[PDB]
Amino acid sequence: PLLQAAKGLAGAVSELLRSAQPASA
Amino acid sequence: HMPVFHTRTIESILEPVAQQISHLVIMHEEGEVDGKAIPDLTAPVAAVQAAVSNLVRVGKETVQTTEDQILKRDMPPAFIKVENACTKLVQAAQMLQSDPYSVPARDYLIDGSRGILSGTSDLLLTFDEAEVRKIIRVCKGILEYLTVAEVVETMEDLVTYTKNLGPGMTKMAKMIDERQQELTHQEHRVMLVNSMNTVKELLPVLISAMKIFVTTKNSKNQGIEEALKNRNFTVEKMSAEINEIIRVLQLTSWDEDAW
Repeated sequence: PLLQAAKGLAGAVSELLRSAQPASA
Repeated sequence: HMPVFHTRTIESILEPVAQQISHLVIMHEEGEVDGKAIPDLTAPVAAVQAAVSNLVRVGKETVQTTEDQILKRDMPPAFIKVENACTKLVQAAQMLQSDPYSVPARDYLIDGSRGILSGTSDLLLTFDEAEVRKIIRVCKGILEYLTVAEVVETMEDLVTYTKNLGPGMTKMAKMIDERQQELTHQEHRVMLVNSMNTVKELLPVLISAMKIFVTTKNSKNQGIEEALKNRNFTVEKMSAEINEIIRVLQLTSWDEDAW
C-alpha cells in the first residue's frame, strides 16, 4: 500500500541523511 | 519552498525527515563539522533508489486501479519529481565517492533529499485528496437519496426507504469520524462533527414526517399538504447540513494546484 511505501521512502532518506554525518560527528 | 503537511498522517510520516534535513544543514554551520568528509553513500543511496522504485510502482498500481481521473492526472507529475530528486542523490553519491569534500556534491545531497520530501508530500496529498473525494461521493449519495423521500407514498416504500437510508447514514458518519481525526485545525473538526450530529438527530424526524404523510394519505383526514410541507422542510434542513459537510471537506482539501 501507498502509505507504507512512503514510510519506507521516508525511512531510507532518514538513514541516508544520518549516514552522511561525518565519521565521527 | 518547503512543503506543507496538511494531515496528521502525512505529518507523522514526513515531519521527522524534514527535521533531519534541517539538522544536517544546521550541523554544517558548525566549524567542527563542516570540512569533514561525507562518508561513502553508495549503499544508503541504493536503499533510497529501491524505496523510490517501490513507491513509484505502488503509485502506478494505484493509478491503474482507480476511477479517479484527478488522481490519474496528478500522481505522475509527482513520480517525475521524486525520480528526478533521486537522480540528484545518485549523482551526489558518485561525486562524493571521488571527492568526499565536494561542496556542490553536498548541495546535490540536500537538494535531492528536499526534492524527495516534497515529491512524497505531493503524492501523499494527491492520495489524500482522492480519499476525501470518496467521502464526498457518499455524502452526495445520501443527499440524492434524501430527495427520493418525495416519491414515497406507501408504507412499503417507506420501510424500504428506511432500510436503505439508515446504513448509508451510519457509513457517512464513520467516514466523517475517521476524517475529523486527520485534521490539523479544530475549527473544521467541530464543524464536521456538529453537522453530522444534527443530521443524525434529524433522521428519525424525517422518517416520522414521512410516516405521518403516508398515514394521512391513507386515512384521509385532510391535512395532506401540511404533512408534505413538513416532510420537505426536514429534507431541506438535512440537505443543508450535508452540503455544509461537503463544503468543509472541499475546503479541507483541493489543496494543490494539480488536476
